[PDB]
Amino acid sequence: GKGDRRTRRGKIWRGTYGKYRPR
Amino acid sequence: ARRRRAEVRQLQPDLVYGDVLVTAFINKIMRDGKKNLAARIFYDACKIIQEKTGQEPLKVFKQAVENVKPRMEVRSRRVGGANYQVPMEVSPRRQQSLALRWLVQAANQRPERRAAVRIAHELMDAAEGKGGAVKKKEDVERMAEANRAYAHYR
Amino acid sequence: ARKALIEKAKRTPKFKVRAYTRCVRCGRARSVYRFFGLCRICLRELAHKGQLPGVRKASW
Amino acid sequence: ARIAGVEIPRNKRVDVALTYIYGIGKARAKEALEKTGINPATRVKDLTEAEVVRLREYVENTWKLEGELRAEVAANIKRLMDIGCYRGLRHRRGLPVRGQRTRTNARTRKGPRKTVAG
Amino acid sequence: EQYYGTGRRKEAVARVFLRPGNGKVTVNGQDFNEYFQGLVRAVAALEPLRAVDALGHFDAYITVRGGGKSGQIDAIKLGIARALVQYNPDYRAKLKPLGFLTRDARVVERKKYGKHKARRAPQYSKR
Amino acid sequence: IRIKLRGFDHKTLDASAQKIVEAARRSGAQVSGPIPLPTRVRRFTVIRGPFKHKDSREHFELRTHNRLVDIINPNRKTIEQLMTLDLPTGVEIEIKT
Amino acid sequence: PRSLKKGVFVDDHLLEKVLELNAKGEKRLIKTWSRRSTIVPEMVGHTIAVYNGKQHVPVYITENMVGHKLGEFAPTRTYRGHG
RNA sequence: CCGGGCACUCUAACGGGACUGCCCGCGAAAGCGGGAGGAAGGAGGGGACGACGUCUGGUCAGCAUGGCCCUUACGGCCUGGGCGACACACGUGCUACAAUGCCCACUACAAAGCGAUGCCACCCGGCAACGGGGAGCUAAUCGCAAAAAGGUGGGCCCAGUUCGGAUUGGGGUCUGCAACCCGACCCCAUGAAGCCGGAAUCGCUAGUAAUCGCGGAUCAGCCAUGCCGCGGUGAAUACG
Ligand SMILES: [Mg+2]
Ligand SMILES: [Mg+2]
Ligand SMILES: [Mg+2]
Ligand SMILES: [Mg+2]
Ligand SMILES: [Mg+2]
Ligand SMILES: [Mg+2]
Ligand SMILES: [Mg+2]
Ligand SMILES: [Mg+2]
Ligand SMILES: [Mg+2]
Ligand SMILES: [Mg+2]
Ligand SMILES: [Mg+2]
Ligand SMILES: [Mg+2]
Ligand SMILES: [Mg+2]
Ligand SMILES: [Mg+2]
Ligand SMILES: [Mg+2]
Ligand SMILES: [Mg+2]
Ligand SMILES: [Mg+2]
Ligand SMILES: [Mg+2]
Ligand SMILES: [Mg+2]
Ligand SMILES: [Mg+2]
Ligand SMILES: [Mg+2]
Ligand SMILES: [Mg+2]
Ligand SMILES: [Mg+2]
Ligand SMILES: [Mg+2]
Ligand SMILES: [Zn+2]
Repeated sequence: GKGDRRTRRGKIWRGTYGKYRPR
Repeated sequence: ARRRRAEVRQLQPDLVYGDVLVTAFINKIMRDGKKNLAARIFYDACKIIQEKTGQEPLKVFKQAVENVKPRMEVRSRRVGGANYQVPMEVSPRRQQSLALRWLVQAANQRPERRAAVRIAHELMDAAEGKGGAVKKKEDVERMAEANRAYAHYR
Repeated sequence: ARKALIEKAKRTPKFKVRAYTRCVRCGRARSVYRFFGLCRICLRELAHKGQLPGVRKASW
Repeated sequence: ARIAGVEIPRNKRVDVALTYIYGIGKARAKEALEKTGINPATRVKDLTEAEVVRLREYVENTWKLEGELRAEVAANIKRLMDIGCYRGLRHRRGLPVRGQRTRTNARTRKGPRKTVAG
Repeated sequence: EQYYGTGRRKEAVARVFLRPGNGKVTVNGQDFNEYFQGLVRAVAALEPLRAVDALGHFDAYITVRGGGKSGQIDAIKLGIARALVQYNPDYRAKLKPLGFLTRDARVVERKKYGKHKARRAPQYSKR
Repeated sequence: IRIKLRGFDHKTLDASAQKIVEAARRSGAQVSGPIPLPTRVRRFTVIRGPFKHKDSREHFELRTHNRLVDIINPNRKTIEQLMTLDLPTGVEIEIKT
Repeated sequence: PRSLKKGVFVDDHLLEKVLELNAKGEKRLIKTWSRRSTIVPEMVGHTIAVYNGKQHVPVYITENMVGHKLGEFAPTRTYRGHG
């Protein structure tokens, strides 16, 4: 869900980028 | 409301059959504003209805709603030191509302993995004589019949 | 500890992170707006007196 | 004892089954499949013995796993506890170590509620 | 040659041009079934073209911007109805009783201080 | 040559823009009309009371209105005449090219 | 933590103390307030009195406590228990 | 992108438009019911706006101010700590307990805002946070900026699971003189409770509830899941 930093949804919720939510 | 009577909302007839009953059923299926998903669930159910019991899906749907509709219902009311289930009639608008709500709830109680098959199976179950919704309607009408002594307490 | 705090905030600190904003009117350290340099209370007071140019009550 | 002394479940894909090993996550369950030439889409029950032996050898040679990893973690916690570190002190009392609040919450560490007379 | 309509709905604005043609309809340079792909209500925009029998007699060029796909669909419907009533005054009948030529002024309500939303109030508890 | 004029109050800004447009036609240079740019609105929200009453708020806004004027031809006779005009103090101007 | 492009931080007033000790009779009792200062391998063997905000706690440095900070070895809150 | 045009959308100033204004009925009248026309119909929808007074209501810690009290200290400076404690109790929230779902790839559609010790395009290096070059923009010009739910395709197949993401170990980035007490973020590993919640209790009548994302103030950085706003999708019911 939104509480997991290792997913697209979780990175979107935290407003950050990384391997799972690239820019 | 205290002042006046609530004005009923006129739904828009659905863009496949021009039937407002279909629109109301979709609105009962929908949650969280996901209207497209609800419409697709209903149309997949219609396709499955087309496969098994190959009559008109609209006919099966209307027959299910007619079978689930209740004519009597009990309302609670405290008089003196006791609460009474007063049996009362149901207006046709509330008949439709109850039928749709019960159909959707009973369909969601079924254990089938996908929702589109749950709705279709419940619809063709209520079409003939069976289903959870028909059982609920029978329970409600039996409760209203078993309280005919208090019909004066309304 | 009010006057000394105001003057100390008006002074240059050894480190750049020790500088903080205060209200130029009443000396408040909380809720100080950068655009005006004033705290919310002083901002409301001055805006109600027409002494803030272009500033008006908002309603939409 | 199939891989690293553990039995990865059948009827599941190899990448999903690999994560059942202590020390192996989804990222490593993809790395161990992109370095042994084995399709992640296949089930564990359908694997050539060469694939199984090569995967086992590569996994047990690449990453510290299972009991050895547990020993490493426990040794690190003992090192923190012995030297009198602040994290060691909070490890002694079973309290949150990463600076969380303890007036409320902190139930994963402290366990069930122990209501007293107020 | 052309016939123009303007349709506004819920932050969405649609410009509709009608020409004589086989019936080809194009929204923002793409196709109708491609722009509103997988949207069941997308046929509703061409309701005014069905009450008046010129469903396959008008080529329509539509540019939409703002709002969302459903708001754009209703903006398209309003613009098409306005263009059709501009084609001749006699098209007002069969469109007015169905309300195809009235603006729907239902906008999102502004958030107010003290509420989580426009009307959703914080959870209350005495004591 | 492009003249951008901004102001807090729209009435005096509009009067200045109309004055510029009217005066620019004394020696006509194909004057381009005063066009309005999107008003920029800054909002501030404050607690009404000095202490503890969070649920009561007051909204204030400060708006910047912007207008643009263009002259196609230079019109030096009309350009040097634009040096000493009637400019309200609330209107801030900027000439450029 | 601190970035490795930057060096490990020492206040340079306690580093001078241990460095001056290392060539001038290298064992004594130093009192310091730099709880943020990182322990260095040169500091091993010294007993440093680190402020906890109320008192100087003597800490004897060893090898397995080199990368930490001094403040982690002077607890600042006294708890015991409830009751 | 250009020439060109202001048709259209839009931008922002000025105006019109809706007033029971008309027709039928009811009634002394005020008015009530129905209809036509109109974008809009009976206060069109939402704000700003809070009477005489009440509560010995709140604020001497925003400010101001009567009296009382301190005057090498109840004043002032610095370092470090505390406001972040923790057998427990309560309020307000966030994330879930799954298939009307979760994950992965591609592909659409907004509004209102902010930006010169600033916003940062693009290119290069690292899985990444980010770093190194380096345009454009004092900004309807350039940037933040990716909208997300959605649509298409595939994977998972009823499990404490490809549900859920707490806790902990390790490796790092950035801000800051300085992240131990006590920051945020990235990556690897760990993968807790939780199977829809007792007595009870809360919000909401329509573009509302529900659900999805976006911006701003404070601000070096941020413990924001808060607050103030913005738009997308969009119900059910009101007998009484
Ligand atoms: Mg009411
Ligand atoms: Mg003091
Ligand atoms: Mg600061
Ligand atoms: Mg400040
Ligand atoms: Mg594992
Ligand atoms: Mg909203
Ligand atoms: Mg014009
Ligand atoms: Mg009192
Ligand atoms: Mg008090
Ligand atoms: Mg005072
Ligand atoms: Mg006083
Ligand atoms: Mg506090
Ligand atoms: Mg704490
Ligand atoms: Mg509360
Ligand atoms: Mg709660
Ligand atoms: Mg949360
Ligand atoms: Mg899992
Ligand atoms: Mg998960
Ligand atoms: Mg810290
Ligand atoms: Mg359990
Ligand atoms: Mg389960
Ligand atoms: Mg309660
Ligand atoms: Mg109401
Ligand atoms: Mg919260
Ligand atoms: Zn002030």
